[PDB]
Amino acid sequence: SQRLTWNKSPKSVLVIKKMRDASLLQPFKELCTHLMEENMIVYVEKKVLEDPAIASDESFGAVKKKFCTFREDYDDISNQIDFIICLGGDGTLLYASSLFQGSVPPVMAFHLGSLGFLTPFSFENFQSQVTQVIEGNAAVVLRSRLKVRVVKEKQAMQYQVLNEVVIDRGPSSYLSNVDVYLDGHLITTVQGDGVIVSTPTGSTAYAAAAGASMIHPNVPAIMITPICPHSLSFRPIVVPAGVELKIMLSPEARNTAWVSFDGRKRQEIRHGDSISITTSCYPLPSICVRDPVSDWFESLAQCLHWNVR
Amino acid sequence: LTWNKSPKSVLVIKKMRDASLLQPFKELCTHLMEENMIVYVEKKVLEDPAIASDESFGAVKKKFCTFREDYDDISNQIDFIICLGGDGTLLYASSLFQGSVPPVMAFHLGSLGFLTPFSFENFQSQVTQVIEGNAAVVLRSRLKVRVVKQAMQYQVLNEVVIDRGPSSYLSNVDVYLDGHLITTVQGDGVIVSTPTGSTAYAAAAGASMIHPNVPAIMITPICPHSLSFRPIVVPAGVELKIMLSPEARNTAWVSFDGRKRQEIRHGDSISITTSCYPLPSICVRDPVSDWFESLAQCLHWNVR
Amino acid sequence: LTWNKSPKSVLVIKKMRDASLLQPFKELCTHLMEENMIVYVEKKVLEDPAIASDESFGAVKKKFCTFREDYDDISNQIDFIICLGGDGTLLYASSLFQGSVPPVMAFHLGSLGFLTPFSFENFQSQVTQVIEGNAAVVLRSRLKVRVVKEKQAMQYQVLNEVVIDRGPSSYLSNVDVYLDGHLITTVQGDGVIVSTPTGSTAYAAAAGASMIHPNVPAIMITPICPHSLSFRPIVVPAGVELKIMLSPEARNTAWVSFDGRKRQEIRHGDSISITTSCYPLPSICVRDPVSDWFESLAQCLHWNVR
Amino acid sequence: QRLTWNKSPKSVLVIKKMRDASLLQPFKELCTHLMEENMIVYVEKKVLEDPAIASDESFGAVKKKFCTFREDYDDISNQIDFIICLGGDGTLLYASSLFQGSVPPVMAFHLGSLGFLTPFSFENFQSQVTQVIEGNAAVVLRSRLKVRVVKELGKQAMQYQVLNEVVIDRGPSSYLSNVDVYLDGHLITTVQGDGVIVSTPTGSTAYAAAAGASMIHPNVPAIMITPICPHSLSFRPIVVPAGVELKIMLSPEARNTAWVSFDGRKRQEIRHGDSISITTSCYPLPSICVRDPVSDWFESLAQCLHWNVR
Repeated sequence: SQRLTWNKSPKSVLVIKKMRDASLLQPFKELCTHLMEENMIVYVEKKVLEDPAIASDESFGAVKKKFCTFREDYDDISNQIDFIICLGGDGTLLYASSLFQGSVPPVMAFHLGSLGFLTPFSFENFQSQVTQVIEGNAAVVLRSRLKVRVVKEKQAMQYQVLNEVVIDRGPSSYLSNVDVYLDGHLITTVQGDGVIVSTPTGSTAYAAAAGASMIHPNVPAIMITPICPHSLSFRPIVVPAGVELKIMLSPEARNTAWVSFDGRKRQEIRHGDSISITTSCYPLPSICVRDPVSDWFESLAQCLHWNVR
Repeated sequence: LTWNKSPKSVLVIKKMRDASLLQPFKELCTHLMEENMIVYVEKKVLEDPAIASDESFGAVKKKFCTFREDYDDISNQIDFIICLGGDGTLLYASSLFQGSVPPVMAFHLGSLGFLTPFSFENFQSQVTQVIEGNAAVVLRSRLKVRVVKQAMQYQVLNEVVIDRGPSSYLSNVDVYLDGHLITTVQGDGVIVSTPTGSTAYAAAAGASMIHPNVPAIMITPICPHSLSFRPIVVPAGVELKIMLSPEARNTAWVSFDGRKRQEIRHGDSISITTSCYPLPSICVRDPVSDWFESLAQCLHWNVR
Repeated sequence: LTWNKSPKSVLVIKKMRDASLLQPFKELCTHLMEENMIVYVEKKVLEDPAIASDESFGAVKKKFCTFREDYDDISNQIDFIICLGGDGTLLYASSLFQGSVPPVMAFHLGSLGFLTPFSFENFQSQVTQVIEGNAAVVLRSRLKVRVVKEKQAMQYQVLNEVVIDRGPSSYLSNVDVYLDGHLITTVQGDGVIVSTPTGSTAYAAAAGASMIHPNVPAIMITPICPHSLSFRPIVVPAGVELKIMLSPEARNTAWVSFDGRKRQEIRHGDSISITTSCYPLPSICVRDPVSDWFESLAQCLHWNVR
Repeated sequence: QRLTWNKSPKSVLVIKKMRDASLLQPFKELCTHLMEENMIVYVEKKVLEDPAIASDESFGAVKKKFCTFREDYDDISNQIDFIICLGGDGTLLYASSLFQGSVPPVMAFHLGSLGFLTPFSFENFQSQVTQVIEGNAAVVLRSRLKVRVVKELGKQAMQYQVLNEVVIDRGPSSYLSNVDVYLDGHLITTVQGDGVIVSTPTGSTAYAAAAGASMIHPNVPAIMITPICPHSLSFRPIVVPAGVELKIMLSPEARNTAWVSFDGRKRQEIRHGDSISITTSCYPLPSICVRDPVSDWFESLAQCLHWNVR
């Protein structure tokens, strides 16, 4: 229930859209046509700036020539972007979260096909909504993110995920057998298809398919959900956000495991490797249409079919 | 997290009408009155035909300042509470204190339970350690429930359950969250629980185990008519309002912690929030380890 | 499977309470009379003031043969049952016939329902087809339940399920379940449900049971809010004989309901013996058992709908 | 159902996993007892080829008195009359895979965990074997699934008979799977998610149990369909009559292939145009039980699976 307050009037907006999608080509230009008409800097990923349809078109004008390239080189500074506009499904928002590994500017996501969960706004009558979110204030949800450190026995890698982290099997057929520690204490041993460590944002994601309870994104917590546990008594856990999970292979594990962050960058976990999961200090602010509760329940009713008569 | 020092004031709560608790209680009192403590007991406790008739314990029973639930002076005059028995005793102790709750140190004599982490064996050392003020504390949040039909206010530790009660023919109940109709429950009923109640009755309805340090409120349907009514978790700061559906024919029944079951008819509403007076429960070693040990031993969670 | 030889007499059942069923009932009775059929009705609907107080019916109302519940053994008296209303009407019809049940065709006026496949629109063609023996039937198995007190016995027959719970009392139930004299388990919690595959989509579904096609010979045991996390609904062969009784350590009674009608108390020494009845209900399907069952799953309880 | 021998059994087959070492002594003791009981003992060629079984001076006589079990010609000539399995349920699955036709009665022994398909305990095995030789021992006719894969490249068709289940999943790739599931030519649904499991009642306590299915007694004639992590909250496991003919095939709008596994082996890819036909095999596996089908099933359910323990 936090209103979007600007210390200074926003002037630079980063626009992110799913590539290799013709249906998104026409709206995107229009959005930029409005943003240039509003006298604002527009940042576009150079990957799609070179697309033949985007470049070789009559829509060049003063928009394409003024498409400032996004600072994809290293990280530059996140203060160069005031807020982010996403076109497409929740995958676009996940990609935007992956792009910004530090402080994330407020994100205003638009949906063109299904409503989804991370895309509350609708592209119809987008001019009024954009003007309201720029001049006036809008409700935002500070969706927490998971900070993950993978240690190979010692190479270290760091990621930040928004939906979940899935530790499962890969090409192997034997059910995975891993050990989960919480604050240095061996909380449990997961035997079966795998385990999911998710944020409340990811509660309605793939974690929901495994039987986890739907959690409002304003609840500070971390969900542990087993994918097809071997035991009947394994019930999903909800633990405080301040804890530090550590997932390892059991000392008697015959084979390896595979870890995926938001469905991408799937990498193998062997003996001596560890996955440390905490709550990140850089949550993603997602701009809501009316209010967090109403938007969340509307998405539950539409994206899922939660409690339909 | 950690607890401060301990002055000389102890309230002892035990399950009434249970012979097996007679021997430990007095023994505990024998240790409490031994060094510096003042033992408070209920009026009914002194009315037991066996506690008072004990000639050996009669000398100790003289210094048995009776606990009267009169006003806030009782709360200010008690430093911490010792409970003997199952989780029902701790629920009773929570019901006694509708305001600020002194820290609760619960012992178990039979099953381990979730709210009774301590074991009565070698209790002297544990009590002395608690007196020294070196014990972990879990601030279990409680629900403030207002029933409007005349208004009544209740403090709930485990959960509130709305169901058919003595009647039958399951009805329709509308759930309002911050004034917005979010859903309509159809089935055996609904459970609005706190994280401490996650392992309670709410667990039997398919809810998820939630650590008591998570600020949240759980809504869990008891046998919902639809197949997609998955239990939900909402922020602690919200204000639930529960009313009978305007098209409902028969009434419903609401129970707080399994006691004081009362009927809800048309025009009656139930307002549920997060109480600002949480119950502090003393931990054996630490919140996480104690919670997982209780989860493994009581519910046999992930035993295989 | 299919069947033939269903001419002549037909029984009609509808919701006893007055509702919008009056006009469809009158139209159906008129059409059946026009087809030289014999229409049986229960004495309750004849005494209804709305049905009797109209000049439109006249001879049709005068030709309504009354249906004796148990005075006459209705073996060849009824060769066809037509139900109007929801699944409750079909449950009532099952309750009426404690022995062999004639084939039953059910029409729905509100929700589709699992037990009401036919639609009242264009009912003349459907009734003509079912008269000519050109429809497929599903033999829904039923439970034979005997309640033994402490000497008297009862002989209930159930189509959906039998539910054992805490009833009007508030204390949670602690009961014991035996199969063929061997103690299966102890149910602690809100209660237990013993259901037929027909009742799988009923109240048993709300307790987490699996949807079972009514052509599977089986008996489902499903716990209502079990105290243990590992209690999972089970399916046992139809030939077994369940026996449910209060545990000797129980401090309070339980309550048993048969399709939510006879909420009667079960005390110490009372037993409930459940078997698979040898008198199944021959429901009539529109197209075929599989397609009708999956259509009902899609419509009634929105299932795998995306 | 109880064992009824037209003639007194004389030839038995012993099956054990060729990777463990703790089974050598029980295998030797069982073979010596069977030879002493005037019985013919069959083993697979891999058992004879084992460097440890053959290199035993004490066991040399019975090793030379063995009789190798040819994989072929066993269906035409019903030489095997009684099967004994040593090890976990995987040994019984392997024994089922060996016999693609009529299966002789199977008496499974467990050496570690109790399991589900291994009813007997090796302690006092001599008395149990003597009782099962001629005495009326109750058996359970566990139904099996006949699964044929039609692969369009004039299309090669394979055929398998599974005991536990058949699992269609995303395989060693992809993120989600969309597979259309039919029944008697009528499209049931479109499984969209991690995958689907088509299982027998015997497999109800297998992998299918981990996916949320319901425990089914192996005497119930049925086929279970259980979704592995369905994308919809409303997908609930189905139980369909054993006489149906399931047809699973990739959706015409699918982009990536799927993978099918039969009892965790022979994991093969399913592409566009390929179909999987699943029916009841009509060649059930008779598993010999210790006391009684219901009692043994509930004992295994309580011990191995910790079902409703308080």
